[PDB]
Amino acid sequence: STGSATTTPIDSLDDAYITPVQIGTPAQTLNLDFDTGSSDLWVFSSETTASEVDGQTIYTPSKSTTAKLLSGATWSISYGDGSSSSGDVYTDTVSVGGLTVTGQAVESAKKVSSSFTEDSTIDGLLGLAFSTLNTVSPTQQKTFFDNAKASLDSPVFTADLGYHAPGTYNFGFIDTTAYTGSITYTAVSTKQGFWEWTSTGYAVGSGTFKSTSIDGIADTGTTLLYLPATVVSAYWAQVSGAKSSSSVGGYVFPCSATLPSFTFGVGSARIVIPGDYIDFGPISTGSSSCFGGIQSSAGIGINIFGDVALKAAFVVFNGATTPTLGFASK
Repeated sequence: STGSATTTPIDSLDDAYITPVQIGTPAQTLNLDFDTGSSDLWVFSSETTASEVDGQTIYTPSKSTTAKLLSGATWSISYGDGSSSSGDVYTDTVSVGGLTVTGQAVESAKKVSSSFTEDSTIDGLLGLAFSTLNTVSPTQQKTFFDNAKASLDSPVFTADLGYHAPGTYNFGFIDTTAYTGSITYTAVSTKQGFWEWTSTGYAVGSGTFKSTSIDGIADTGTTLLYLPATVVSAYWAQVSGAKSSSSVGGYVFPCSATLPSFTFGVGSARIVIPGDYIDFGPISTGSSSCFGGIQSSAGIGINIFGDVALKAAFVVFNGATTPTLGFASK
Protein backbone atom coordinates (compact mmCIF):
# COMPACT_ATOMS: atom_id res chain seq x y z
CA SER A 1 0.00 0.00 0.00
CA THR A 2 0.85 3.68 -0.23
CA GLY A 3 -0.53 7.02 0.91
CA SER A 4 -0.09 10.60 -0.32
CA ALA A 5 -1.36 13.73 1.40
CA THR A 6 -0.86 17.44 0.84
CA THR A 7 0.64 19.45 3.69
CA THR A 8 -0.18 23.17 3.93
CA PRO A 9 1.53 26.02 5.81
CA ILE A 10 -0.61 27.35 8.67
CA ASP A 11 0.32 30.97 7.98
CA SER A 12 2.30 33.28 5.71
CA LEU A 13 5.58 32.51 7.52
CA ASP A 14 5.45 28.70 7.24
CA ASP A 15 5.42 28.51 11.06
CA ALA A 16 4.13 24.93 10.78
CA TYR A 17 2.39 22.66 8.29
CA ILE A 18 -0.94 20.85 8.63
CA THR A 19 -2.01 17.65 6.91
CA PRO A 20 -5.59 16.30 6.91
CA VAL A 21 -6.04 12.98 8.72
CA GLN A 22 -9.18 10.83 8.82
CA ILE A 23 -9.96 9.35 12.26
CA GLY A 24 -12.79 6.99 13.09
CA THR A 25 -15.96 5.72 11.45
CA PRO A 26 -17.54 7.69 9.90
CA ALA A 27 -14.36 9.66 9.28
CA GLN A 28 -13.62 12.72 11.39
CA THR A 29 -11.04 14.81 9.53
CA LEU A 30 -8.56 16.72 11.70
CA ASN A 31 -5.63 18.82 10.51
CA LEU A 32 -2.52 17.48 12.24
CA ASP A 33 1.06 18.69 12.50
CA PHE A 34 3.24 15.82 11.23
CA ASP A 35 6.24 15.82 13.55
CA THR A 36 9.33 13.70 12.84
CA GLY A 37 10.69 14.85 16.23
CA SER A 38 8.06 13.13 18.39
CA SER A 39 6.12 9.87 18.52
CA ASP A 40 2.60 10.56 19.81
CA LEU A 41 -0.53 10.97 17.69
CA TRP A 42 -2.66 13.25 19.87
CA VAL A 43 -5.76 15.28 19.14
CA PHE A 44 -8.02 17.94 20.47
CA SER A 45 -11.15 16.08 21.50
CA SER A 46 -14.55 16.12 23.15
CA GLU A 47 -12.58 15.42 26.37
CA THR A 48 -10.39 18.53 26.12
CA THR A 49 -11.01 21.08 28.89
CA ALA A 50 -13.50 23.45 27.26
CA SER A 51 -11.62 26.65 28.12
CA GLU A 52 -8.55 25.24 26.34
CA VAL A 53 -10.34 24.76 23.00
CA ASP A 54 -10.44 27.84 20.75
CA GLY A 55 -11.38 27.10 17.14
CA GLN A 56 -9.81 23.65 16.72
CA THR A 57 -11.67 20.74 15.21
CA ILE A 58 -12.17 18.00 17.81
CA TYR A 59 -12.24 14.22 17.70
CA THR A 60 -15.33 12.79 19.42
CA PRO A 61 -14.68 9.10 20.07
CA SER A 62 -18.27 8.42 21.14
CA LYS A 63 -19.33 9.22 17.55
CA SER A 64 -16.91 6.68 16.06
CA THR A 65 -18.17 3.11 15.80
CA THR A 66 -14.59 1.83 15.61
CA ALA A 67 -13.23 3.74 18.65
CA LYS A 68 -12.29 1.71 21.73
CA LEU A 69 -10.96 3.09 25.01
CA LEU A 70 -7.48 1.72 25.69
CA SER A 71 -8.19 0.85 29.29
CA GLY A 72 -5.90 2.45 31.86
CA ALA A 73 -3.69 4.18 29.30
CA THR A 74 -2.62 7.77 29.77
CA TRP A 75 -0.13 10.06 28.05
CA SER A 76 1.69 13.29 28.80
CA ILE A 77 4.21 15.09 26.62
CA SER A 78 6.39 18.17 26.79
CA TYR A 79 7.96 19.63 23.66
CA GLY A 80 11.24 21.47 23.16
CA ASP A 81 9.42 24.79 22.88
CA GLY A 82 7.91 24.41 26.35
CA SER A 83 4.43 23.43 25.20
CA SER A 84 2.66 20.34 26.55
CA SER A 85 -0.48 18.22 26.52
CA SER A 86 -1.89 15.11 28.22
CA GLY A 87 -4.90 12.81 28.35
CA ASP A 88 -6.17 9.29 27.78
CA VAL A 89 -6.10 6.94 24.79
CA TYR A 90 -8.39 5.31 22.26
CA THR A 91 -7.63 2.94 19.44
CA ASP A 92 -9.35 3.75 16.15
CA THR A 93 -8.96 3.64 12.39
CA VAL A 94 -6.65 6.34 11.05
CA SER A 95 -6.09 7.15 7.38
CA VAL A 96 -3.60 9.51 5.75
CA GLY A 97 -3.84 10.20 2.05
CA GLY A 98 -5.54 6.88 1.36
CA LEU A 99 -3.31 4.74 3.64
CA THR A 100 -5.30 3.14 6.47
CA VAL A 101 -4.13 1.78 9.83
CA THR A 102 -6.61 -0.04 12.05
CA GLY A 103 -6.09 -0.06 15.80
CA GLN A 104 -3.96 3.09 15.84
CA ALA A 105 -3.47 4.69 19.25
CA VAL A 106 -5.24 8.06 19.14
CA GLU A 107 -4.27 10.06 22.21
CA SER A 108 -7.17 12.23 23.31
CA ALA A 109 -6.18 15.46 25.05
CA LYS A 110 -7.78 16.31 28.36
CA LYS A 111 -5.36 19.24 28.80
CA VAL A 112 -3.28 21.32 26.39
CA SER A 113 -0.94 24.24 27.09
CA SER A 114 -1.68 27.80 26.05
CA SER A 115 0.41 27.66 22.86
CA PHE A 116 -1.84 24.92 21.51
CA THR A 117 -5.09 26.62 22.52
CA GLU A 118 -3.93 29.83 20.86
CA ASP A 119 -3.23 28.14 17.54
CA SER A 120 -6.63 27.50 16.01
CA THR A 121 -5.16 25.87 12.89
CA ILE A 122 -3.54 22.82 14.52
CA ASP A 123 -5.93 20.08 15.71
CA GLY A 124 -3.15 17.86 17.09
CA LEU A 125 0.15 16.19 16.25
CA LEU A 126 1.06 13.04 14.34
CA GLY A 127 4.45 11.81 15.53
CA LEU A 128 6.85 10.25 13.06
CA ALA A 129 9.98 9.75 15.19
CA PHE A 130 10.75 6.29 16.58
CA SER A 131 8.15 4.56 18.74
CA THR A 132 10.60 4.33 21.64
CA LEU A 133 9.71 8.00 22.37
CA ASN A 134 5.95 7.37 22.59
CA THR A 135 4.67 8.57 25.98
CA VAL A 136 1.69 6.24 26.51
CA SER A 137 1.77 4.51 29.89
CA PRO A 138 1.76 1.77 31.06
CA THR A 139 1.90 0.23 27.57
CA GLN A 140 3.88 2.23 25.01
CA GLN A 141 2.17 2.59 21.63
CA LYS A 142 3.41 2.59 18.03
CA THR A 143 3.43 5.51 15.62
CA PHE A 144 1.25 5.57 12.53
CA PHE A 145 4.31 4.85 10.38
CA ASP A 146 5.45 1.96 12.57
CA ASN A 147 1.97 0.42 12.34
CA ALA A 148 1.76 0.93 8.56
CA LYS A 149 5.32 -0.09 7.73
CA ALA A 150 4.90 -3.79 7.01
CA SER A 151 1.99 -3.10 4.65
CA LEU A 152 3.76 -0.39 2.68
CA ASP A 153 5.24 -1.10 -0.75
CA SER A 154 8.55 0.16 0.69
CA PRO A 155 9.15 0.98 4.39
CA VAL A 156 9.63 4.71 3.85
CA PHE A 157 7.93 8.05 4.04
CA THR A 158 8.98 11.30 2.40
CA ALA A 159 8.63 14.96 3.36
CA ASP A 160 8.43 17.55 0.59
CA LEU A 161 7.64 20.80 2.39
CA GLY A 162 6.92 23.94 0.37
CA TYR A 163 8.25 27.45 0.81
CA HIS A 164 5.18 29.65 1.25
CA ALA A 165 3.26 26.91 -0.60
CA PRO A 166 1.74 23.45 -0.04
CA GLY A 167 3.84 20.31 -0.23
CA THR A 168 3.45 16.57 0.20
CA TYR A 169 3.91 13.68 2.62
CA ASN A 170 4.10 10.31 0.86
CA PHE A 171 4.08 6.90 2.54
CA GLY A 172 5.42 3.73 0.96
CA PHE A 173 7.03 5.11 -2.20
CA ILE A 174 9.54 7.60 -3.54
CA ASP A 175 8.11 9.98 -6.15
CA THR A 176 11.01 10.24 -8.58
CA THR A 177 9.39 13.27 -10.25
CA ALA A 178 9.50 15.32 -7.03
CA TYR A 179 13.24 16.11 -6.92
CA THR A 180 16.18 16.96 -9.15
CA GLY A 181 19.42 15.01 -9.42
CA SER A 182 19.97 12.11 -7.04
CA ILE A 183 19.03 11.37 -3.45
CA THR A 184 22.05 11.18 -1.14
CA TYR A 185 21.54 8.81 1.76
CA THR A 186 23.25 9.22 5.11
CA ALA A 187 23.43 7.19 8.34
CA VAL A 188 20.93 7.55 11.18
CA SER A 189 21.33 6.94 14.89
CA THR A 190 18.12 5.93 16.61
CA LYS A 191 19.73 5.95 20.08
CA GLN A 192 17.80 9.03 21.21
CA GLY A 193 14.60 8.08 19.35
CA PHE A 194 15.09 10.70 16.63
CA TRP A 195 16.03 10.76 12.95
CA GLU A 196 19.52 11.80 14.03
CA TRP A 197 22.25 12.21 11.42
CA THR A 198 25.54 14.06 10.83
CA SER A 199 25.83 16.85 8.30
CA THR A 200 29.25 17.17 6.67
CA GLY A 201 29.46 20.98 6.90
CA TYR A 202 28.14 24.30 5.72
CA ALA A 203 28.64 27.41 3.63
CA VAL A 204 27.28 30.94 3.95
CA GLY A 205 26.16 32.57 0.71
CA SER A 206 28.79 32.18 -2.00
CA GLY A 207 31.47 31.50 0.62
CA THR A 208 33.74 28.49 0.84
CA PHE A 209 32.36 25.25 2.25
CA LYS A 210 33.52 24.42 5.78
CA SER A 211 33.93 20.69 6.32
CA THR A 212 32.82 19.93 9.86
CA SER A 213 30.58 17.28 11.40
CA ILE A 214 27.26 18.61 12.70
CA ASP A 215 25.12 16.03 14.50
CA GLY A 216 21.44 16.92 14.51
CA ILE A 217 17.87 15.74 13.98
CA ALA A 218 15.57 15.98 10.96
CA ASP A 219 12.52 17.51 12.63
CA THR A 220 9.47 18.54 10.59
CA GLY A 221 7.77 19.74 13.79
CA THR A 222 10.35 22.48 14.48
CA THR A 223 10.03 25.69 12.45
CA LEU A 224 13.62 26.93 12.39
CA LEU A 225 17.18 25.69 11.82
CA TYR A 226 19.10 25.43 15.12
CA LEU A 227 22.86 25.01 14.78
CA PRO A 228 25.99 25.52 16.89
CA ALA A 229 26.70 29.10 17.95
CA THR A 230 29.89 29.24 15.88
CA VAL A 231 27.99 28.38 12.66
CA VAL A 232 25.12 30.75 13.43
CA SER A 233 27.48 33.64 14.21
CA ALA A 234 29.29 33.05 10.90
CA TYR A 235 25.96 33.27 9.05
CA TRP A 236 24.63 36.44 10.71
CA ALA A 237 28.01 38.19 10.42
CA GLN A 238 27.22 38.40 6.69
CA VAL A 239 24.05 40.45 7.32
CA SER A 240 24.69 44.12 8.10
CA GLY A 241 23.05 45.12 11.34
CA ALA A 242 22.14 41.60 12.45
CA LYS A 243 22.61 40.87 16.14
CA SER A 244 21.61 38.43 18.82
CA SER A 245 18.95 39.97 21.02
CA SER A 246 18.51 38.47 24.47
CA SER A 247 15.25 40.41 24.87
CA VAL A 248 13.73 39.04 21.66
CA GLY A 249 15.23 35.56 22.10
CA GLY A 250 17.59 35.15 19.16
CA TYR A 251 19.14 36.74 16.13
CA VAL A 252 17.27 39.62 14.55
CA PHE A 253 18.16 41.57 11.45
CA PRO A 254 17.03 44.73 9.67
CA CYS A 255 13.96 43.94 7.59
CA SER A 256 15.60 45.95 4.76
CA ALA A 257 18.35 43.32 4.43
CA THR A 258 18.88 40.86 1.62
CA LEU A 259 19.72 37.55 3.32
CA PRO A 260 22.44 35.24 2.00
CA SER A 261 21.73 31.58 1.34
CA PHE A 262 22.91 28.84 3.68
CA THR A 263 24.25 25.51 2.40
CA PHE A 264 24.45 22.30 4.44
CA GLY A 265 26.27 19.12 3.52
CA VAL A 266 24.79 15.64 3.16
CA GLY A 267 27.77 13.41 2.49
CA SER A 268 29.42 14.91 -0.60
CA ALA A 269 26.11 16.52 -1.65
CA ARG A 270 24.94 20.04 -0.83
CA ILE A 271 21.47 21.43 -0.01
CA VAL A 272 21.08 25.18 -0.55
CA ILE A 273 18.60 27.10 1.61
CA PRO A 274 17.74 30.35 -0.22
CA GLY A 275 18.10 33.52 1.83
CA ASP A 276 14.38 34.27 1.70
CA TYR A 277 13.67 30.99 3.57
CA ILE A 278 15.55 32.47 6.54
CA ASP A 279 13.25 35.51 6.91
CA PHE A 280 10.60 35.13 9.63
CA GLY A 281 9.35 38.69 9.39
CA PRO A 282 8.86 41.52 11.87
CA ILE A 283 9.40 40.65 15.52
CA SER A 284 6.10 42.43 16.24
CA THR A 285 3.57 43.98 13.89
CA GLY A 286 4.99 47.06 12.18
CA SER A 287 8.56 46.56 13.44
CA SER A 288 11.52 46.98 11.10
CA SER A 289 13.44 44.33 13.07
CA CYS A 290 12.96 40.89 11.56
CA PHE A 291 13.41 37.49 13.20
CA GLY A 292 16.02 35.12 11.79
CA GLY A 293 15.35 31.58 10.65
CA ILE A 294 18.78 30.26 11.68
CA GLN A 295 19.28 30.32 15.45
CA SER A 296 21.71 28.93 18.00
CA SER A 297 21.11 25.47 19.45
CA ALA A 298 23.23 26.33 22.50
CA GLY A 299 21.22 25.29 25.53
CA ILE A 300 18.82 23.11 23.50
CA GLY A 301 21.34 20.31 23.77
CA ILE A 302 20.85 19.15 20.18
CA ASN A 303 21.06 20.66 16.70
CA ILE A 304 17.74 20.70 14.84
CA PHE A 305 17.27 20.61 11.08
CA GLY A 306 13.76 22.04 11.23
CA ASP A 307 11.47 23.22 8.46
CA VAL A 308 13.82 26.02 7.27
CA ALA A 309 16.31 23.33 6.25
CA LEU A 310 13.96 20.50 5.30
CA LYS A 311 11.79 22.60 2.98
CA ALA A 312 14.87 23.20 0.77
CA ALA A 313 15.00 19.43 0.10
CA PHE A 314 13.08 16.31 -0.79
CA VAL A 315 13.65 14.18 2.32
CA VAL A 316 13.40 10.40 2.58
CA PHE A 317 12.80 8.87 6.00
CA ASN A 318 13.89 5.28 5.32
CA GLY A 319 12.49 2.95 7.98
CA ALA A 320 14.25 -0.19 6.80
CA THR A 321 15.77 -2.50 9.42
CA THR A 322 18.70 -0.10 9.57
CA PRO A 323 17.10 3.32 9.10
CA THR A 324 18.73 6.01 6.93
CA LEU A 325 17.85 9.52 5.72
CA GLY A 326 17.96 10.71 2.14
CA PHE A 327 18.18 14.27 0.83
CA ALA A 328 17.74 15.59 -2.71
CA SER A 329 17.57 19.08 -4.15
CA LYS A 330 14.27 20.03 -5.81
